[PDB]
Amino acid sequence: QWPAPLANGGKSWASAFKKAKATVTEMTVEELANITSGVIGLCSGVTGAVTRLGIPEFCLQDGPIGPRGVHGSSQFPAGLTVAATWDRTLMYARARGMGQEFHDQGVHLALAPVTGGPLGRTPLNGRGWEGTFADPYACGEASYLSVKGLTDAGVATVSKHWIAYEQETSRNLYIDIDGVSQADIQLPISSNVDDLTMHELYMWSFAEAVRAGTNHIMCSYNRINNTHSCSNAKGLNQLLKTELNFQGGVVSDWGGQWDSVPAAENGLDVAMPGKGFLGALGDFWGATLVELINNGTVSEDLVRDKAVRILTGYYYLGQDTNPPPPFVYNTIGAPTLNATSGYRNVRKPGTAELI
Amino acid sequence: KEIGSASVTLLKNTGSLPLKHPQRIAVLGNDATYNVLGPNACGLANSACDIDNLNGTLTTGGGSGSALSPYTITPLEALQKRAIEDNAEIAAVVANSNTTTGAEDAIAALLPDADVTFVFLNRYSEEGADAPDFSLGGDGDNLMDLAVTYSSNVVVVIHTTGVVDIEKWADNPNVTAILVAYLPGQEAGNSLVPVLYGDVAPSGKLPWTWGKSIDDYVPNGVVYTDAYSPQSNFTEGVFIDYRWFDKMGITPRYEFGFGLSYTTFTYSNLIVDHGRWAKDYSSVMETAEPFAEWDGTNSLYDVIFTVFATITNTGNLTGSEVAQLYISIPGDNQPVRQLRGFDKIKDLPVGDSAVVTFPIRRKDVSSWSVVDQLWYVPNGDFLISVGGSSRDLPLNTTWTP
Ligand SMILES: *[C@@H]1O[C@H](CO)[C@@H](O[C@@H]2O[C@H](CO)[C@@H](O[C@@H]3O[C@H](CO)[C@@H](O)[C@H](O[C@H]4O[C@H](CO)[C@@H](O)[C@H](O)[C@@H]4O[C@H]4O[C@H](CO)[C@@H](O)[C@H](O)[C@@H]4O)[C@@H]3O)[C@H](O)[C@H]2NC(C)=O)[C@H](O)[C@H]1NC(C)=O
Ligand SMILES: CC(=O)O[C@@]12CO[C@@H]1C[C@H](O)[C@@]1(C)C(=O)[C@H](O)C3=C(C)[C@@H](OC(=O)[C@H](O)[C@@H](NC(=O)c4ccccc4)c4ccccc4)C[C@@](O)([C@@H](OC(=O)c4ccccc4)[C@H]21)C3(C)C
Ligand SMILES: *[C@@H]1O[C@H](CO)[C@@H](O[C@@H]2O[C@H](CO)[C@@H](O[C@H]3O[C@H](CO)[C@@H](O)[C@H](O)[C@@H]3O)[C@H](O)[C@H]2NC(C)=O)[C@H](O)[C@H]1NC(C)=O
Ligand SMILES: *[C@@H]1O[C@H](CO)[C@@H](O[C@@H]2O[C@H](CO)[C@@H](O)[C@H](O)[C@H]2NC(C)=O)[C@H](O)[C@H]1NC(C)=O
Ligand SMILES: OC[C@H]1O[C@@H](O[C@@H]2[C@H](O)[C@@H](O)O[C@H](CO)[C@H]2O)[C@@H](O)[C@@H](O)[C@@H]1O
Ligand SMILES: *[C@@H]1O[C@H](CO)[C@@H](O)[C@H](O)[C@H]1NC(C)=O
Ligand SMILES: *[C@@H]1O[C@H](CO)[C@@H](O)[C@H](O)[C@H]1NC(C)=O
Ligand SMILES: *[C@@H]1O[C@H](CO)[C@@H](O)[C@H](O)[C@H]1NC(C)=O
Ligand SMILES: *[C@@H]1O[C@H](CO)[C@@H](O)[C@H](O)[C@H]1NC(C)=O
Ligand SMILES: *[C@@H]1O[C@H](CO)[C@@H](O)[C@H](O)[C@H]1NC(C)=O
Repeated sequence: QWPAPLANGGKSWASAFKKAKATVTEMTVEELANITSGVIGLCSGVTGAVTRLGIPEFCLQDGPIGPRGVHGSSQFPAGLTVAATWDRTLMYARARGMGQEFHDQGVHLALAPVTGGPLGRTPLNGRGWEGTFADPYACGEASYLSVKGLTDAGVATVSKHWIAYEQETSRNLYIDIDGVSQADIQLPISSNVDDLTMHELYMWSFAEAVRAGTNHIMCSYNRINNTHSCSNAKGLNQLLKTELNFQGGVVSDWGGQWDSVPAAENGLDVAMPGKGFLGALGDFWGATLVELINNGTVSEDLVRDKAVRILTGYYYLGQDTNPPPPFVYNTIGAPTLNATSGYRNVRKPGTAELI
Repeated sequence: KEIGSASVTLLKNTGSLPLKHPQRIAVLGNDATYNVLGPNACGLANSACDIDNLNGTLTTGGGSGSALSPYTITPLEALQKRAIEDNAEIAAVVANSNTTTGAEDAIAALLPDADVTFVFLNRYSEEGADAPDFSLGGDGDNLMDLAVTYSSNVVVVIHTTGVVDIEKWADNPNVTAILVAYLPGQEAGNSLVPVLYGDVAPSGKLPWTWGKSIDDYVPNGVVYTDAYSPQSNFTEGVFIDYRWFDKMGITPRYEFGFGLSYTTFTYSNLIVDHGRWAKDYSSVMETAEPFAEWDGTNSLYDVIFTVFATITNTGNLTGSEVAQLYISIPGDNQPVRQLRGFDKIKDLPVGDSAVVTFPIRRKDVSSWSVVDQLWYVPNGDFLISVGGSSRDLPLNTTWTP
């Protein structure tokens, strides 16, 4: 079908890749499943530590205007708003500023920016404002610069949402809350997209995102030609990881992962949110992935590539020798998470006037 | 603005004022922001808005003694200016807390993490009717109940046309400070915040008595009757406000001429100077008021003597002090004391002293002869008392002409 091309570190991540491979090489099957699946904590998502090799939990945090659910930060204008400036300098400085606030709040991975999913097939898209232009060229430019800003600030990006994620209606994220299951109720809207259109319109901004060095990409809730984005082999293994030569990790949207084995085989590298959100949003790896490896269904080396893709960003942005500070706010919310919040003021002179 | 800053009166302060540089500030009450319909929505007489309308900061009263506003400087906007300077956050719930969906939820969530919570209360009244009691306007009773539930550092600020009932909470340890600021006109917010943040210590004192209860005031204050010829008899006589309170032995909440500072003043060196007299030559028009000691040259308003005292800032901060002088005129059924002088010292440095001076005119020490139909100076022992309020008078002397 479409096999999983191994990470090699690409142009800029060469040394980071090699530190990643080295670390992954030392990891037990449990450790591999610990880092490739979400655990419980204060951030939108959290990767399990590899505590024996001193790899810590990574804080994944919303969102594309800056860290969400924190005090002591600034509320930046939306992507829609910078787009309207048609000013590359502002697009970059916006992201750079968002970036320092993410770093200084303690975020390893910013669940941002929005780089062409949604792009704007419908002017009614409920979350269209999070993107930029209704145009691949201009969106590509803003996406490039948005990615660079955040990464220059020392925070790994997760560009979102790959791909063809053009309506909120019946995205139908995976949720098995109460007795009921979305999987029984209704499958996600299937974006059915020819190959010219995928190439010339939707992939264009993501290509720019990859070129800018986005460390990760988030696969979307919709299905493409009736396969989930997060387990679409053509989309992740071929279009993204081969043609766009993407060297980083594919993070599930929160409930965008619907299965265990196809996901592992067809491009997904991180299961989010895992144990977070009471497990309500699916929890298909973790202990399940351990079992699948130990019984020969899934190759350990397949999962080592996932862990390598995750650690590449860690090492490239220097989070190993320059760790972000502790994240201090409960952004999940009680009663889902009963944790107290600290306080940290992260607002810096210059930010208000940039805004 | 300077009128607002000189007027606003500090009734309670357990340690929370002045503010240093709080990082998380919570604000409660539509009094903190604009009239939702506009500052002049209520019309030519500030009385045409609906009874439940959120009128915003109470800057003037209702009726013929109101006036239009070019703008209102809301407490919130002024508090915000200051928060931004301190690189802090500030959030206000300004809806009706009882009737607005989620208001109560919002307050419950906002307040526990605030370093300080302001609650702005108001009590509108007007020409054409009397207040039916000491009742807070709109949702103020509710605001206060919620505020003390979720915060241990409530600072209450009252915009009112008169005394209001705050008995429920005034002794709540969670209410760390209480201020009234009356009707401050357009510069409402920027007159107040300097005081709160301690740029200028509060210097204003109550121009009437704050009784614990409407039942402690002159009986039959308002008479209600359908009677074709309604009747109020002033059987209390000269005994209104603190005169009544003083004679009946009633402790109020906050006495006439009371108001705290951010520093303390020690009174000393009482002096009555019989040689410091002068003839009234300045007043524009003269009365034909009759009096005993008249001799065709002199006046009721000649200053007969003059009295002096010394205040010393014994605190830790600069502050202004309104010195009061009261006199006990002897006679039968004569008030326990009557205010016959005040002198406000401006911005007295720590450790520094200043002399307070009070010109006592003749009329200031006279009674009306009901029988002889003239003003006359009684004989007896006149008490002279000087101090900070109508019940804080550390210096007395006696005079007998
Ligand atoms: C969603 O569904 C849509 C609709 O079906 C999908 O769009 C189809 O996408 C496929 C590609 O995945 C595309 O395939 C081609 O059709 C061409 C003719 O129209 C073929 O010529 C072409 O074949 C070449 O490519 C293959 C893949 O590399 C080779 O295996 C094959 O040998 C051919 O290549 C040789 O020859 C050419 C010279 O002719 C040379 O340049 C090459 O290098 C090589 O030597 C494709 O097979 C369909 O045409 C698309 N259909 C439409 C209507 O667009 C879409 O892919 C789906 N999306 C997802 C996410 O699944
Ligand atoms: C009745 C009255 O007090 O009138 C005056 C007009 O000069 C009076 C003095 C007063 O200072 C003045 C200007 C005010 O500023 C008041 O704040 C003021 C009032 C106290 C108010 O008064 C009332 O509402 C009256 O009691 C009321 N009267 C009655 O309905 C009434 C009927 C039978 C017996 C007793 C009373 C009234 C309402 C509306 C229009 C006319 C009369 C009217 C009035 O419109 C205002 O009155 C008018 O504008 C007005 C009055 C009569 C005819 C036309 C206009 C009011 C305002 C501005 C609201
Ligand atoms: C906002 O300002 C309003 C004035 O524009 C104010 O409305 C007025 O409130 C008084 C009470 O203070 C009402 O007084 C009268 O109430 C009835 C009238 O039927 C009588 O029994 C009383 O004797 C008394 O005269 C006024 O009627 C009322 N004006 C109108 C037009 O409704 C609001 O109360 C203010 N809002 C708040 C929350 O304080
Ligand atoms: C798999 O990941 C989980 C999630 O982080 C790990 O446990 C935490 O380990 C950190 C140190 O890295 C401790 O500070 C926490 O107390 C642990 N949390 C909990 C919930 O116990 C776990 O250690 C990982 N296991 C392995 C084998 O590495
Ligand atoms: O909770 C979301 C709100 O949705 C409102 O409705 C949307 C429309 O019916 C339509 O566009 O479909 C989407 C789902 O695909 C609906 O969310 C309405 O239902 C409100 O109740 C909700 O507040
Ligand atoms: C391997 O484990 C998975 C999950 O525990 C299970 O679904 C699968 O059937 C197992 N296969 C074998 C061959 O034991
Ligand atoms: C051998 O093939 C089976 C599927 O037929 C697969 O489960 C197993 O992992 C494969 N081993 C390899 C190639 O790693
Ligand atoms: C948090 O607390 C609530 C109420 O105290 C409780 O019902 C809930 O189960 C707790 N949440 C978790 C995830 O333990
Ligand atoms: C004071 O506020 C605290 C919350 O800070 C609350 O728990 C307590 O009940 C309040 N006490 C009084 C006397 O209102
Ligand atoms: C109060 O006025 C009424 C009305 O004339 C009178 O009958 C009553 O005796 C008066 N009481 C006084 C002056 O105390």
